[PDB]
Amino acid sequence: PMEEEEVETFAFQAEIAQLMSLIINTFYSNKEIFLRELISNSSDALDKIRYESLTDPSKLDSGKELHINLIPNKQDRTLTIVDTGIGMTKADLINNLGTIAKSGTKAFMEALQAGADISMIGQFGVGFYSAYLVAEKVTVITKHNDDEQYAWESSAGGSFTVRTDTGEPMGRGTKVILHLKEDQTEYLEERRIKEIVKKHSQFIGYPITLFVEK
Ligand SMILES: C[C@@H]1C[C@H]2O[C@@H]2/C=C\C=C\C(=O)Cc2c(Cl)c(O)cc(O)c2C(=O)O1
Repeated sequence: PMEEEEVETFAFQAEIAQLMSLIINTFYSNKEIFLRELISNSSDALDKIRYESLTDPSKLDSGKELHINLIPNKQDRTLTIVDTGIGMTKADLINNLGTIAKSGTKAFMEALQAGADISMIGQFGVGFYSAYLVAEKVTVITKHNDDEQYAWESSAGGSFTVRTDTGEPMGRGTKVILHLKEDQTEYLEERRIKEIVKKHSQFIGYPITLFVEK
């Protein structure tokens, strides 16, 4: 028999949609910083579970290992960044990834148009959206101790979907799946990934592991 699944489609907040259009429809050099930004977000999420767990070690019942895995797949043309940080409840997810104005959007767009390097994006708290420098679609899978596992996705166009996830369960954390644009396949190459992690993400305080396909 036919199966059913519930999907929730949301509109990006207006300024977030404009920031996405700017990122997507305009050339920036130095696109490589997308990875620094996502690793930074993972490192922060790992910090939040680590410190919470000091007071309450049962918060690590869903996994003690606090790390980041990078998983390129040339067949799928995806680069996946997995963390075991605090994760997001559904409400956290819709709050952090698009429905709520972010304090730094306006300010960041005026800087970028004014000629700022895209590299400045992390400082304005909208670093996630640098994913769209290199990805035509982003999927974000998340699991928080207080909620079920959810899948977020967007190909921009002003909207994103949320659903309960029917893929692999994770114990806790967030997985960002970048569906790369056809001209951005260098970010699936192990040499390039290592180069950019060395250059931008050296002082991250959790182990990071690159899985190379043989
Ligand atoms: C909300 C939680 C915890 C916050 O500390 C992280 C800081 C910024 C995160 C912003 C996001 O939008 C969600 C997020 C992204 Cl994008 C990511 O790439 C990796 C992650 O682990 C999280 C996450 O789960 O973030």
